[PDB]
Amino acid sequence: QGGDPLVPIDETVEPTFEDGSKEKTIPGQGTYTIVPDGTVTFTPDKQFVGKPDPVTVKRVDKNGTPVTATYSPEFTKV
Repeated sequence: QGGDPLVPIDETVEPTFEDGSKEKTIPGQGTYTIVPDGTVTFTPDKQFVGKPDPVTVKRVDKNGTPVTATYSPEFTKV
């Protein structure tokens, strides 16, 4: 999940967020950034006590496993 070291993410497949988004910056929540090079930065913040914006990050690796991050109002003081 997130970014498997033993399973390099495939740079020719679709790395996106579930909504089809490319970056989601919410103040305090972090930034998830994908660039067309096929590389994505999953940068979450589990120190953000508040209300994160509901977004699911989804990129598939070489095998095709979607490494995801699911942010929702539950994932605050966790």
